[PDB]
Amino acid sequence: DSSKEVVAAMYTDAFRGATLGDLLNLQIYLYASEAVPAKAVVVHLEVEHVRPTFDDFFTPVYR
Amino acid sequence: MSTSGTGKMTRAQRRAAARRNRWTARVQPVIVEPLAAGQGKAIKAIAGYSISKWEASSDAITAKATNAMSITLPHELSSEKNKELKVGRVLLWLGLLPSVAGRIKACVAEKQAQAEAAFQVALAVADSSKEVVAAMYTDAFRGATLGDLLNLQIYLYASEAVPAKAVVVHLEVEHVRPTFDDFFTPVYR
Amino acid sequence: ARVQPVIVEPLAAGQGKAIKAIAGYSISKWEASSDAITAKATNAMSITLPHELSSEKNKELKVGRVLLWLGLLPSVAGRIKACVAEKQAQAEAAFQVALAVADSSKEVVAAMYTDAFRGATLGDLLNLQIYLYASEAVPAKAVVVHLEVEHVRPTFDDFFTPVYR
Amino acid sequence: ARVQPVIVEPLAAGQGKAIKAIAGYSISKWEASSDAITAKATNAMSITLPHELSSEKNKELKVGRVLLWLGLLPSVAGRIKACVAEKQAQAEAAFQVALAVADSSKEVVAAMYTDAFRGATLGDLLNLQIYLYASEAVPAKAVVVHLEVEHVRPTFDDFFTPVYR
Amino acid sequence: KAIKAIAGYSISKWEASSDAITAKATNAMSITLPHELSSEKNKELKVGRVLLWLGLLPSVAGRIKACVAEKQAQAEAAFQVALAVADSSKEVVAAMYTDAFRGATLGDLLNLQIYLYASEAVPAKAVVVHLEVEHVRPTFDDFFTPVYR
Amino acid sequence: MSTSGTGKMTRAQRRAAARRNRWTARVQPVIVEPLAAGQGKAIKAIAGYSISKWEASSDAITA
Ligand SMILES: [Mg+2]
Ligand SMILES: [Mg+2]
Repeated sequence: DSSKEVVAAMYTDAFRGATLGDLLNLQIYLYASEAVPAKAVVVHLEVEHVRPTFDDFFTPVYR
Repeated sequence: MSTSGTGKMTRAQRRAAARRNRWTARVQPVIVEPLAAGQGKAIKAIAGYSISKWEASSDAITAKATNAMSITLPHELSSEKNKELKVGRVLLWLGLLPSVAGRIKACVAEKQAQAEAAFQVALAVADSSKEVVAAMYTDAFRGATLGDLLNLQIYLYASEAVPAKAVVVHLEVEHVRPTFDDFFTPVYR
Repeated sequence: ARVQPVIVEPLAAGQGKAIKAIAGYSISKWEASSDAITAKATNAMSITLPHELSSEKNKELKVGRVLLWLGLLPSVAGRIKACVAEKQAQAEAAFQVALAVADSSKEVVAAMYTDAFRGATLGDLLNLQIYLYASEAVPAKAVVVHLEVEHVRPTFDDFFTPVYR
Repeated sequence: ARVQPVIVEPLAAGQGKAIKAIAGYSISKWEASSDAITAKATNAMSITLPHELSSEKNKELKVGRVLLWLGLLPSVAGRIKACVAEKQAQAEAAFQVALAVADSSKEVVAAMYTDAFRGATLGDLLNLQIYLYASEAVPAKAVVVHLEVEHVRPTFDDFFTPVYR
Repeated sequence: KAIKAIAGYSISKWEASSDAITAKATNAMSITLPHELSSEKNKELKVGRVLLWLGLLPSVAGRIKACVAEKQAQAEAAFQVALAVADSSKEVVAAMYTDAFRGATLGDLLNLQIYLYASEAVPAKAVVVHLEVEHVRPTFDDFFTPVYR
Repeated sequence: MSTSGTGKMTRAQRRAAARRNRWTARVQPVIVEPLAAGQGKAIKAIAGYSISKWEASSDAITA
């Protein structure tokens, strides 16, 4: 909520556990009191998910 | 007696005394296993070091000429706080179309004045003729502004002129792991 | 470090190279027969998954190591390369990015997708494809590709089904 | 002596082959850019020694192991061999007697002059030459040769020089 | 009565030939850094105290000076902010930039020219200038290159 | 001192302290022996197992 001091929502355990793809089918909603332009605002999504394995090791030299 | 020196009936045997003869050390047999595609080895990064990779699509290359491309990083590590980050050993390899015109090579060195000159000096070189189409810049670039790299292009040569997007090239690069990966964001902004 | 007087022993087709499978993770394979391919072009078939493991029960499984080798007639027309990637938008684009790739100019014509797919739904594969390119054009069934994959054992081979419901 | 089931791992350009230097003996290198060479003929350049170590102080030094590899444009014209000997009277005569010789048909295009010059004045080199031959004629700067040598550290990097004499 | 470098610190020096100049005017020259250290690798190394001095023909014009500072917008003004300066009138034709740069990217200096003024106009290669610079010795220093290229 | 570090007269020597550098494990040299015809290997059968062999003459094969 914008009216609130904290312009954000916490989905703690709300979505804990779910195909890191499941999420795709599931949109996000935004309402405005006064009509408004595009790129008029962004929105970030800090999401917890199991760390992958790429982050580490390189790549098989032998392909 | 010695090897299968087990027979029937009598049968004496003697040798001779001298200064030996056979080699000093003795043999060991082996069997080189046949390895298939990808079985190779993707050595894991190191301590507190991430390996960020990604590719860049090719540019229409000509006859025997060799192009270049200031390589640029992705938005994530494109932070002034991470720009001044350190790097480790790093490698480049390349995925390309099956139907390939001639054989070709590629490397990387400081924003070369002369584009072809690169191949006369780079530590390693991804050669197509070779079984390993990639180069290892181990310690070659260890330690360096994770931005430094920007000013420093990559070079590619082709025997037969060729189209663009005709081939990509990945860059597995070791660099200190950032801090974003973990913790969320200050709710209070 | 005195040198080691060694001796490479000769390896004869189909010898050694035993490939142990992982625990709990059972490996199951099969193959898709090629469809005629043109010269230098590269076809692609969605994963020819076997019905044996189509049940959403097991179809909702995971994988790991995945082999891929091929059988081609002795009358093999020149050479060909093969691999697999994510429903590649561009056909030939697959070869520009797979971890492995079987080739006919290789002693061992096969590709090992070592963990590269580890932890992926058994169903998750069908949105994958297998890509094969050939030097000179050629017929179909002309070549067979063998998707050798390992994953797990479910809850069926275990037993039959309902006598009286 | 049961056989050893082994496995040659694939080596990718610029991998391993770390070459530790000896103690006290510091290694310093550089390179001379080729001058146009004709077809099959072999040029030769006196040692292109660097001024950095021209001081009679350090010029009167000694050496040991000495590498020599080369960089050539991708558009490499056929093949070429290179080496170094005592101000060879005959140019091609050098190849008939050097301990090592880098070649373009070798996996590793470089030559290792292992101790072959150990204990020689750093100056003692200039009365040496580097010889390079080419299959077909070719331009200058067309190739660069890298004299990688090891010797010792002197008495200068150590510090600056006279503030007030 | 001599001088010393620092721990694990090398002193790389070299000179740069003068480009002829006009009288009273003062030229500048970005730094002709040594290739060996132009590698972003060590190019991003740490420097120590550093000094500049200058060898010049005997037969030379009126006493002139020279220094070094950040890419100075005003060539002449670089001498008002100069930390030390090599004066010819002085018995010491050199400047000591001790701790003045102690601790800076070996590639930093690049974005930082050198300034020289002259009483009487003068020829090119008419005078050189050496730069004895402290910087941490790098790695390779004592080990060959992988033959496998 | 280390390798042939035996000379004449004095001559001090010092190094530097850091985080080492050289590879972790060290080298082993070898020499692949050249094998001739038949030297190979005719692995012996196994327990209570015979190895029956024999050949079959070819048939005129085509193109
Ligand atoms: Mg699912
Ligand atoms: Mg910086």
